[PDB]
Amino acid sequence: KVLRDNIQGITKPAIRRLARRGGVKRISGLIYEETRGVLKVFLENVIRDAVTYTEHAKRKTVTAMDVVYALKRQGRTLYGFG
Amino acid sequence: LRDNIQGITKPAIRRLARRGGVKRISGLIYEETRGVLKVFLENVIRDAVTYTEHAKRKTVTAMDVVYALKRQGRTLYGFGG
Amino acid sequence: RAKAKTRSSRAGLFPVGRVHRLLRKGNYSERVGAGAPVYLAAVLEYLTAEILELAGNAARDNKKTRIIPRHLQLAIRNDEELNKLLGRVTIAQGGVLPNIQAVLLPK
Amino acid sequence: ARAKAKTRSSRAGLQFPVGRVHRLLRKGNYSERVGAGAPVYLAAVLEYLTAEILELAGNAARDNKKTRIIPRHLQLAIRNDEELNKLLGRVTIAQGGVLPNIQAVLLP
Amino acid sequence: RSRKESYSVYVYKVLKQVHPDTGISSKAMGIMNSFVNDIFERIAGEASRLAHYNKRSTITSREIQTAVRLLLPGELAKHAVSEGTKAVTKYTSA
Amino acid sequence: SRKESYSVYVYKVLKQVHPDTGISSKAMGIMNSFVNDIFERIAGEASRLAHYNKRSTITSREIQTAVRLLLPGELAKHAVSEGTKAVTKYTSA
Amino acid sequence: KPHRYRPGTVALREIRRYQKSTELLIRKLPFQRLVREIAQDFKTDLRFQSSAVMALQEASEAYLVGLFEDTNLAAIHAKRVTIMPKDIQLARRIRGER
Amino acid sequence: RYRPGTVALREIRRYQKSTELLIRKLPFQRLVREIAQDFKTDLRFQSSAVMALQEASEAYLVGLFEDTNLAAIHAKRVTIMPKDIQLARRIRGE
DNA sequence: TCCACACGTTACACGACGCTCTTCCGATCTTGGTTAGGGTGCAAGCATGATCCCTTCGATGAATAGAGCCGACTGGGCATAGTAACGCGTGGGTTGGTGAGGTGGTTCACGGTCATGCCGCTTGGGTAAGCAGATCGGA
DNA sequence: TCCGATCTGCTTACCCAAGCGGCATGACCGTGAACCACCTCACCAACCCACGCGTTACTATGCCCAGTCGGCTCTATTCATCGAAGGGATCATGCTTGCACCCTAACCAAGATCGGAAGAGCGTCGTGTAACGTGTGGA
Repeated sequence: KVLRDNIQGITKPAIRRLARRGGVKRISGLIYEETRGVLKVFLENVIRDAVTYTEHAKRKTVTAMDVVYALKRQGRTLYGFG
Repeated sequence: LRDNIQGITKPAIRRLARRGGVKRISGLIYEETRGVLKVFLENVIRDAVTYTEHAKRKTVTAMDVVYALKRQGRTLYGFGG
Repeated sequence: RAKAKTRSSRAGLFPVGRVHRLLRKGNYSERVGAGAPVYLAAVLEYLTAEILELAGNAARDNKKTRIIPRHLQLAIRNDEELNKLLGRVTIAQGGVLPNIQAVLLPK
Repeated sequence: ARAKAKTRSSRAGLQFPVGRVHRLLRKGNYSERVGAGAPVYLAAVLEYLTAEILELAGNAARDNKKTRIIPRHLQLAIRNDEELNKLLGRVTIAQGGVLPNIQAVLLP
Repeated sequence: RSRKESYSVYVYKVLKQVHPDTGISSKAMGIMNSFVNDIFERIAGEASRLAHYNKRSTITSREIQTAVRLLLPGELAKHAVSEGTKAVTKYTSA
Repeated sequence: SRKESYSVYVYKVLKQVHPDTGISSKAMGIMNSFVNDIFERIAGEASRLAHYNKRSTITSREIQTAVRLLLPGELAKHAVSEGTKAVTKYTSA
Repeated sequence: KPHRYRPGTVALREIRRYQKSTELLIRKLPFQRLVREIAQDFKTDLRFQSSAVMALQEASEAYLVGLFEDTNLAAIHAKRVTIMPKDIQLARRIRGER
Repeated sequence: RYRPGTVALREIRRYQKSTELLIRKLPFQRLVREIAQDFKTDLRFQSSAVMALQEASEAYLVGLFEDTNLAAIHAKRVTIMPKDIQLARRIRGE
């Protein structure tokens, strides 16, 4: 299973919901692609750190604690998963 | 020592902004900036003093200030190591 | 031997033996004194009691007798000291706080 | 010590001290034990980073017709390299000045 | 089949001391455990750095008190310092 | 006291790269501060990595993974290559 | 003669609704597939714990919500209520992420 | 007589090319000693400590002014205002 | 022209060498558990299209206040000397934290099991937005 | 007459509140047991405390001129208002696909067991590094 072009799965309504939770009243139509790119960059960084943490342990499954450690490295601690 | 905050004169703020790439300056940003500056100091110095009070010292050494700055995520290179 | 009362009861507190063991096998110092575990356990217990009291108050204001992540987020972000302490912390299923900028409100 | 003392820094072909790094790793309280290849790797990485910064600083100093690296040249070298700037992003270099960047909007 | 120690027994005794008629969900339990572990790590690291900067090889009550003063802001630091001092005094009183 | 610093090693590296370029005392102090900061960063990350896997020894693997985590992009790749070269030259007598 | 709400009202209602709630806003399966695709450039045939993908989604949504808050503030600073890519770029520039 | 802005750019170029301190030594030293009077009375300061404090404060102020100018340009202006400083400090994390 | 740097020289202390001893790491095997993939149903949230409003951008003009120039003035920095507050080192004592061996108390885990807190669903009402209609200030 | 506000008076979606399943979800008992915190004696080394001494931080004095402070001009910049148009909001339809849920087989994480390599720790020592002194050249 090779996956391709799944960044478009972060649909326009999902970005609208995220903005509404952020307290946004109006949304420019060209901000969805920018938000998708920002999300892709953030996910790339966090997932790369998580994969590094996983492969240091000679593992093949990315656990939740690897993601927690990666997020702690980024400076954004996450509470709820360990 | 009384009211030494006004020692950060308007030309000093202008020079700091010029180094920051600021072309024009509103007249009300001086009395604001000073306050901000004081707040910054009111943090860093405090931590420095704590680092002194733990060591049973009186003089605030440069390493106390370096550690205080490193605490707040602003590392300073050149002073004390 | 003796009756062997725990240190967590001698100090009147949270575990003191477990905190001491973590301080030892956490590679923080070559030696760990006998006042470090007690002080650290007391501080942790105070912080936990504060955050739990605020979360329970939020739950009571929400008419629910069970603290959930949303209540913890509300308690943490509604206080100033806790929001300064845990500003850089994400809470799973905690949501955000209902604030809206005054400009967006209808005229 | 019947045999001649061959420093471990010469064995690895480095300039930075591996013995000093090993002692710092041991007495710095990072773990119960430290491997033999950890000081060597750390010294090699430190030497590479120092060589990179010094090469860029020397280039900056030569660009300014100077034959002596000063903190200003170090700041110029750090800020002009994307990787080094990202690495040393939070640090401030004493007497390093500021990169001469003026926003194009303010220009006439 | 492995012991998983956590601060779940102790943040429920504290909860029953503070609010004797209020439970707590499993997700909130995990969040509380994460918070306690994070604060423990922060205080312990600050105390370790304080002991290393002074060329010391012990973590006494002074290092923990200074760490609490450094991290906890405002009235939280004062109250936590008072609580820790009171607990230490009770411990050395018996 | 006998205070230790990386001044002599930084000077050796500078003479290796730039044969006829000096370095100021303040610049050398800044270089020493940078070296100490990076040393402490990599050592702390290696310690955290070793503790996460319930290990007890910082071997070269922990240092390499800490280098991969800290240094960005091509810096990490080149530092990993240089460290591997040095460690594989050290174990061969 | 249908009843049509004036623009900006349903937006405010949705703001209140999505700030009063705590659930995840991105669909779970598309985000999981996106995460798995992103993790393909770092290691082949990787496996993901369900909790790992859930934590990634929580962190991503929290980061995006904070970024949208900063973007809304930067847009209101420019005397506008419509948030544009300029506001996102400015928010990420001031925060220190670009 | 240069038009308003011609000398401002010259000052910007001069103060970005140079690297010396911009706040005077003595007023800043008095400010630091006055601020440190609410934390510990009869407190002495090293010269290097005051110098380091001045470098840190000026670097922070220059970075803040860069962010403030970015915010002011974002709002279709060249004159930076206290609202720009407040927005920069809010977005940064203060 | 000069004051910060790059060549000596000493001397001492700490990294290297050798050996012991204990303790992790790699190879190997075994076993449960835990994802990836596949399959079906469905319903609801997404995509698309119509309609239309009101936000933002460009133009224009007032107004305003900050930049530039200039005269007065005055305190920061440099030079000098003086004095003691205190930081660092040193030596002797000391006390308390580690280590090892038992030994029961704490705590985690698996299984109900049981109130039971909360959610889904339905019903009902408070509520504020929205558009058509009557009226009212002056012109 | 007349025009834009200004109530005012229905409609009308929307959300919050209350009550009845009904359920899955914490709290707790019940073992059960594996763990590890507590008790006690040796001990030795990190720490404490008094004393010495030399940095070095603070103080006072003199001055002088480059920096600062205040005012005057005025012009570039900022702010207020208008038009508008098109970019985005809102809503109705159709349907794609994510969500619910069960099987499987592969695959991998975790635990046990040699057993051999590897790191701490002991004692010696002899180079490397820092600490100082002094010429000398880069800014």
